[PDB]
This record gives sequence, C-alpha cells and structure tokens, in this order.
Amino acid sequence: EEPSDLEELEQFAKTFKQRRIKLGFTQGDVGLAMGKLYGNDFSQTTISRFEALNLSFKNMAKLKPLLEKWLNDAESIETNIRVALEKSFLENQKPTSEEITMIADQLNMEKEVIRVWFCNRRQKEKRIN
Amino acid sequence: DRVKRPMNAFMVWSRGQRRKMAQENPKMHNSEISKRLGAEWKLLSETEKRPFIDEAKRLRALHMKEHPDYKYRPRRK
DNA sequence: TGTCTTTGTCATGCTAATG
DNA sequence: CATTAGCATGACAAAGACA
Repeated sequence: EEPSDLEELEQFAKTFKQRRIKLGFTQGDVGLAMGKLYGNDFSQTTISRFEALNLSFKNMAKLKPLLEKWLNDAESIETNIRVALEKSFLENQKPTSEEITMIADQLNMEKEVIRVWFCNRRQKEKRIN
Repeated sequence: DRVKRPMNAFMVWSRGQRRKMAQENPKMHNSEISKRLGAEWKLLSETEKRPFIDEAKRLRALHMKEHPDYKYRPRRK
C-alpha cells in the first residue's frame, strides 16, 4: 500500500483545513485557486466534503494529490424544457438517435445533452428510491 | 453547554455598530436597524471591511483552539 | 417567549457529465 | 452501468423592540 490510508487521509484533511484557515482562505477561495493555479477548479461543496471526509475513500484518494499541490504552494436545463422532457420520457423511455435529434431541435437544445438526459432518466427509473 | 458558531465579520461588526445605532436610535426597532446596517454594511470597501474580516478570522482560529474537535452540524428539516 | 431583521459560512438534494 | 462535480436552498450565529 502506497496511497494514503484512512487515518492518514483524516490527518491530511485536518492539516489542509488548518492551513487554509491560517492563511485566511474560504473553501470557495481554495476551489477557485485550484482552477487558476492548477487547471482544475473545484466547488465550495467539494472542498467542504473533502475537509469533513464526506466522500468515499475512493474519491478522497483522487482529490488528496490535487489538493496537496495547493497546500504546498500556499506555503443547466430550463424548467419548462424539463417538464416537456418528462412528458416525452412518459411516452417513450428509449427514443432513437433520430427521435432524439428531433426532440433536440424541437426544444432547441444540443443533441448530446438530450441523449444524456434520457440516459440519466432511465438510470433514475432503475433506482430503488 | 452547547458551543455556538464563531461570529462572522458582519456579526462582530454589528455587535458594536448595532449598539452605536441603538444609542443614536434607541427607539428604532432592531428589525429596521438590521435593515439599515445591511445597507450601510454593503457600502463599506474591502479595505475598510478587511479589518473586520481578519478579526472574524482570528476569532474563528481562536475559537478553534478552544474546541479543536468542534464541527458545524446543522439540523435538517 | 416568540416574532422579525441583517450578512456570511457550511452541508445537503438533485442534475449533468464522463468512462 | 457506475461514479464524480456543481448549483441553489436551508439552517445558524448575536442583539433588541413588540405582542
């Protein structure tokens, strides 16, 4: 085992939050700096989850290396379109590339966005809750 | 004894400003003063607000020293 | 006591996108 | 099919007059 184990990640989280506060940065500030300095911005939400370890060990492991560069150095779909989309889903759960292309232009929305919406919708329907 | 959250730059700045307005406006209800303070607070510059942000930051670090294991845990409705 | 008011910060739910 | 990131929303801090 080379990557940080759970206890080590908890310590890094502790350290990271201390340094952030000591330096006077908000979680949002850090998320923004990550994009400006390292090319991958993060939201305030992700920084908050990371500092609280409200993420899986798998996700914390991906993020730690990225936030470590910061630490070292510091030292949308429309409401109406949705409803219609839902109506459509009701009619046909799995529209074809052709059906889809139509629906896109019809709604004046990019094709890929629509293809993905139906994919996400079929997935949500398979959920327990 | 429950631990309360650190006061933010506005709450700290209102604690002393709120009393200043009450002495000059002791018959004004906090509901209206709270509105004028917010209006006045939005007019301060960052340099002028900085001294209040740093103090809130210091109160937050010092607050963390008293309870290093404290966690903000809001109640969901 | 609860009502009614302010700004800033943190955590959560739902949505979108990638492999 | 499985998993990650992000936006908008709700809750909480302190102090005071009014019902």
